[PDB]
Amino acid sequence: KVFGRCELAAAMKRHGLDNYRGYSLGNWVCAAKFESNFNTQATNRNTDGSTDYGILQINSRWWCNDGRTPGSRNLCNIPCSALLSSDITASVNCAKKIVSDGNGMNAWVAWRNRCKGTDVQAWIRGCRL
Ligand SMILES: CC(=O)N[C@@H]1[C@@H](O)[C@H](O)[C@@H](CO)O[C@@H]1O
Repeated sequence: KVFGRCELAAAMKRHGLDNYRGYSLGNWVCAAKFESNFNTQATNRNTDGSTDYGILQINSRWWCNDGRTPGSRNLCNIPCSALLSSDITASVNCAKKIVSDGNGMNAWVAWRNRCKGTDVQAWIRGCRL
């Protein structure tokens, strides 16, 4: 799919993300524009060979099943391609957990620099929720 600004982000609050586990509502949609640019089908492999998947940019190395990453933990227990499709109804049970890791956003790279020290509510702003 291709999501709009106010249209790609109303479903997180549909998936337990409002102020979930220490992270506030303004702190989320920013990074989505920073990892696959509001696009779910944007997947990319890394120099490190762990293919990242989805708008989320998750590597096949630590989190999912692609078969080209051996010794991969695959803790999420879901085929990597189980996210990218138009319905992401389940894609978040893993991200909802990737934070309890005690690293939280430590996994995501874009935010820590592009959304860190930012005006996060400036992203959640103008939209009715
Ligand atoms: C630049 C890029 O996409 N790198 C990814 C990052 O998105 C992801 O959070 C990380 C998890 O360990 O795998 C890679 O570092």
